[PDB]
Amino acid sequence: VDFSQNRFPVLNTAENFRYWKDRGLDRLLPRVFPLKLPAHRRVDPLLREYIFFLHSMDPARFSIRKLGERYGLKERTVELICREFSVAEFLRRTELATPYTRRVSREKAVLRMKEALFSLKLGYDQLGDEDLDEQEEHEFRGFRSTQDWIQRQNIEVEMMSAFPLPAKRNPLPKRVDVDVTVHNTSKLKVMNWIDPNDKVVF
Amino acid sequence: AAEILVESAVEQLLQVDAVDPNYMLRKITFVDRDATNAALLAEAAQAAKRAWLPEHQVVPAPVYWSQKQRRLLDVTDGMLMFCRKHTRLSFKKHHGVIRRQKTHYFSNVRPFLWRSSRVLEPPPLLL
Amino acid sequence: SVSFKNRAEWRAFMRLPPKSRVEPRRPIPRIFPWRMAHNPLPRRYPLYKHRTLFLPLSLPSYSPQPAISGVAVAPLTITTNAAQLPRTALLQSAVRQLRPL
Amino acid sequence: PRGSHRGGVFPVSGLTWGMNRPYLKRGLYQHRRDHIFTPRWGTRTANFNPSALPDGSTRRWENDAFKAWPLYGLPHHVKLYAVNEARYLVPAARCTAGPEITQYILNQLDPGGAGRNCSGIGRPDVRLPLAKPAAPSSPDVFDPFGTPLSERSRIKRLYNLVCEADSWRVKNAFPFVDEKAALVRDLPLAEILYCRHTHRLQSRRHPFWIDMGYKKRIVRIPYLYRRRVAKEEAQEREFG
Amino acid sequence: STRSISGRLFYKRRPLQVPKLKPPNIRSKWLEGAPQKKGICVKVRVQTPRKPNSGLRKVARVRLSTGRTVLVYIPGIGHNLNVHSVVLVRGGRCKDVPGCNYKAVRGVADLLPVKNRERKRSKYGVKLSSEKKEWRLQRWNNKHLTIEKDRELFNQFRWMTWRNEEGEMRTSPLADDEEVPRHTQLFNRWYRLKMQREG
Amino acid sequence: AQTVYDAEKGMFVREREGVDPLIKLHELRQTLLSVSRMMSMNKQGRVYYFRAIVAVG
Amino acid sequence: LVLGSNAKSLVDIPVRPKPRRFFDL
Amino acid sequence: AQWEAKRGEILQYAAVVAAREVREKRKKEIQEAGIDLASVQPEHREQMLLPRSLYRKETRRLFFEWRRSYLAPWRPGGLQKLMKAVVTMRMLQRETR
Repeated sequence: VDFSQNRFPVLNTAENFRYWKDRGLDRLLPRVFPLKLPAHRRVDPLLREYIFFLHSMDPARFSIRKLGERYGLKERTVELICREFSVAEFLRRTELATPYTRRVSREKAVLRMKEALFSLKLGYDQLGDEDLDEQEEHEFRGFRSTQDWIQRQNIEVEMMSAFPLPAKRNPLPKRVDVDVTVHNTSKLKVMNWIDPNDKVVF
Repeated sequence: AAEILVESAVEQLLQVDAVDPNYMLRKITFVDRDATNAALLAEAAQAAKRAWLPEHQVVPAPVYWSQKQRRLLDVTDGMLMFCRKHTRLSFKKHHGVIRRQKTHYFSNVRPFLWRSSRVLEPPPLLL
Repeated sequence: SVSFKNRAEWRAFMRLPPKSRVEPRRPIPRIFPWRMAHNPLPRRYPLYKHRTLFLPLSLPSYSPQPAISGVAVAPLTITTNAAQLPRTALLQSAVRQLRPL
Repeated sequence: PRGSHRGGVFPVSGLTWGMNRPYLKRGLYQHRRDHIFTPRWGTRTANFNPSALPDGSTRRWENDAFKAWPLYGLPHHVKLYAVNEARYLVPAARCTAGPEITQYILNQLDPGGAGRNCSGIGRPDVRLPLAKPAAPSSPDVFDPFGTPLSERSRIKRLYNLVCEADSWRVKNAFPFVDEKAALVRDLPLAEILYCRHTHRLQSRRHPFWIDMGYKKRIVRIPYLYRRRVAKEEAQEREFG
Repeated sequence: STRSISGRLFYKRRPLQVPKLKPPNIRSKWLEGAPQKKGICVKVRVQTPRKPNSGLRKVARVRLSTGRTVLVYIPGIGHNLNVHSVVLVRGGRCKDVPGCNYKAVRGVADLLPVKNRERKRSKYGVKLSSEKKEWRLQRWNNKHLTIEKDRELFNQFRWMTWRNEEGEMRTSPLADDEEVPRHTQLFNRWYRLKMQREG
Repeated sequence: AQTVYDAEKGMFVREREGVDPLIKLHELRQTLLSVSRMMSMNKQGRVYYFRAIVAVG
Repeated sequence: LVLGSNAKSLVDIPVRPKPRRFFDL
Repeated sequence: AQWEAKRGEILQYAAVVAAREVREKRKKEIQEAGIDLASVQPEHREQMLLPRSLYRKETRRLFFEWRRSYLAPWRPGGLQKLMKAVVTMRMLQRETR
C-alpha cells in the first residue's frame, strides 16, 4: 500500500488533491463523464409553475429567498425559473409562438436536448438539491484556484521554528474608479464618476 | 437568521395563515447586545420594510419610467410578419479573431477610451 | 393596425425620425473591461460545454482574523471563488459596510 | 491572422495522411468529428421498425448514456461509503491522547463548527456505530430525560468521492507467434488528440462557411457514393 | 557572457561588436526600397543556366528608371519583349541564371500576359475568361444517378404515395425501363434557385 | 516456448532476452524520435545500414 | 463511366421559399 | 401509470381507426385525381388505399391526440387555475371573518 514518511491521513494531500484524476498513461483513455445541467432545468416543470404562481401572486410572503429555502434551490435559480416561465406563459397566452417555434440559439437547443434526455433517463427532480449559501470547501475549481495570484507563487517556502515569525505583509485593496448613478429620468441619466484616491472629498 | 426571524415576526403579526385571526401578540422586540448583530437585524428589518410596506417599495428607474408611460397596444396578425424568421436556430456567423491587432485597437477601441481606468456599468437607480 | 406585406413597409415603420447630419447619431458601443478587444468565444469542440466564471480570491489577509460573533472567518482554502462568495466572506463584506468609520 | 495557412497543414485529429491512411492529403479536417471523442449521451434508432405498430421499439439507450446520466445514492454507493467511513474514522476512533487532540483530528477529517455544516460525528449528542457499546456521554451526571441521540449526517467530501468513483471505473489459442511485433507498443499523436480536446487547434474559419460546408456535404456525399457504386454495378453488368 | 560590457566605454564599444550579415532582402537592392520599378529593355536574349541544369532562359538587360541596368528574367512561356520595350520589374531571384535577381510583371506595360494559361492566373496577369465564368455556373447542374438501392426503396416505400412533377400520382411500382424519379423539392435546388433568381 | 499471448492482439509474442522479465511491457509506450540511413565503405563499394533513436517511458 | 443524365434540369418548377415560422423575441 | 399499462391496446385501437380513416381519405383522393381502381392490380390497390406511411402517421397522430387529451389537466395552466381557485376561496372566507 505504498509508503509515507509522515502520518497525515486526510483528503487534503497532493496525492488526494484531485482524487481519481489520471496521473499516468491512463490520461489518454477516452473516459465519459457525467453531463452538467442547470438546476432550473433539472427541477420538474410543475414545480417551476408552482414557484412562478407563488412569486407572481405574493412576492413578499413568497420571497425569492423563501421559495429557494422551501424548495432547496438558489435565489438565482428561482429568478431564472420565474423569468423563463413568465416568458413561456406570455408567448402561449398571446399566441405568439409555441414551445417549439421560438427561435433560440444552438447552445439553448442543445441544452433543451440535454434536459429532455436527462428526464427520459432519470426523470425530473421533484425537489431542489442545491444549497442556499454555498460553503467554504477545499475543492479544485480550475487552474486559477491553485495559486496565490497576489503573491505570484504556488509554494510557500518557510523555515522551521518553535517561536513566532515575522508577519507577512498584507495586500492593500486596489482603489479603482467606479460610476454611481445619482439622478435618472426618462430623458437623462447622471452618474457620479468617483476616484477613490482623491483626498479632498466634498 | 435575521431575515427568517424578521419575516416570521411580520407574517405572524399579519396572521397570514389564519382563516380566523387571533390578534393577541402586537409588540415584538428583537433585543441584542452585540452592535454587529443588532445592525444585521436592522438591515433585515429594512429589507422587510422594502418588501412589505408599499411606501418603502423600490423599483429600478428604467422600469419605473417605462411603466409610468405604459400603454396598451393592438397587435394584428400582419404586424408580426417580420418578427419571425426562416431559421430555427441562431448562431454567430463570423468568428471574433482580429486580423490586424494594432489596426483594430487604433481604429475601433482606442478612440472611445476617454479614460484609462476600467469601470463597469453602474448598478440601476432604485426609485 | 398595419400590415407589413414586404420588407419595405417594415423598414418604413421601424425607421427612426430624421436627424441632422451634424449631431451624434450612432450610439457608442459597449466595451467590457475584460474583453476590450477580442471577444474570445469558443471555436473548438465541444462547442456548448458548461463554462463557469471563476475569479480568484486568494488570501486578502495573511494575519489572524478573529471570529465575527461565532463564525470562524479565518480562511481555510485557496480555491474560493469570488463570483460564488461563501457565507463568512459575505458576512465580512456586510460588516465592513456597517463599520462606523 | 488572415489568408490561407502558409506552411505545414496537419490534421487536427492527429491522424497521418497518405495513400492508405485515413486522410489522402494534408489538411485540418475539423469537420471530421468521427476522428475525435464525442460521447453518445442520447438514444439511437434504426432505419426500419419491423413491428406492425409504431411503438418506438427501435429506440434504445446508448452505452455511454449510462455514464453520461448517472444516478447517485445506489446501494453499492451506500456500502462503499460505509466501509470507507469506517476506515476514514479509524484515526479519530483510535486516538488516545486527549479530547483536545481528538477534536483537532476530527476537525481536520471533517471541518465543522459555528456557521458550518458537519456530520456531527464527534458531538456527544449523536449516535455512532461503535463495536463495544458504551455510555453516550459517571453515574452522578447523565441526562435524566429520554433525549435520544440524533443521527449522524454523511461526510460530504467522502460521499462525493465515492459517488464520483463510477466515472473512473473501467469495464487454448491458435499458437501463431508474431515476429513483426512491437516490444513497447507505440504512442501516436492521434491517441492524445482524440480525447484531450484542449490540445487541438482552434479554427479561424467562419462559422458561416462551416455551416455551408455541412450543407454542401449533405447534398454531395450521396452523389459520390452513387458514382462509385454505379461504376461497380456497370462493371458487374458488363461481366454478366 | 558579460565580458563584452567591461570598462567604462561599453555603451559605445559593444553596440559596434554585433553580427554583420547581409540584409535579408539585399538581393533586390536596385529597387531602392520600392515594390517595383519601370525600366527599358536595353537587351533581350536567352542565356544558359548553370549546370547540371540545361536549356535556355529568357532574360533581358533592363535600364531601370533609377538609371541602373540590371538583369531580369521573363517568367512564363513565350514573350514579345524587344529592345526599347518598357517593363515593370519586381524583386524575384532566378537561381539558374547567374546574377539574375529581378523578374518582370506580366500583363503590365509592353509585357503581355501568358497565353493559354488557366492556373496561377493572378501570377501571370490572366483574366477569367467568359467561357470559364459561364462554365463555373453551368458546371453545378447536378446529375441524377441511381444504384438500384433507390429503386428498391422507391418500390418498397415511395411508389405507394408519390406525385409526379405535374402532380400525377403513381399506380404501379417502377418498371425495368423507368429511372428513379427526382425529388421535386430537393433535386438541383441550388442551380434552380440561381436560375430563378436571375430570371 | 518463451512466448506470451496478448489478448488485444490475439496472438503470441516472443520474450526477448536482455529485457527484465519483471517489467510489464503492457504499461510502457514508445515514440520514434528519428531514423537515419547511415553509410559505410567496403572493398566492393558502399554499405547502407540504419540508425534509430526511440524514447520509452 | 456513366455519371447521370442532366437532361432535365427541373428549373421550370419554382422552389417554394421557406416560411417565416420561428419567432424572435 | 394507467395509460402506460393500457398502452398496447390503445395503440392497437388507434391503428384500427387510422386504417379506416386513411382508407376513406385515400379513396376520396384517388377519386378526385381521376384514377379508376378497376385497372389497378389488387395487391397494388390494397397498398394504394392503405399506404404504410399514411397508416402509421395517422395511427401515431391519433395515439398522441388521445394522450394529450387524457393528460391535459396538467399542462402549464391547470396548476395555476387550481391554486388560484383555492387561494380565492380561502381569502373570501378570511375577508368575511
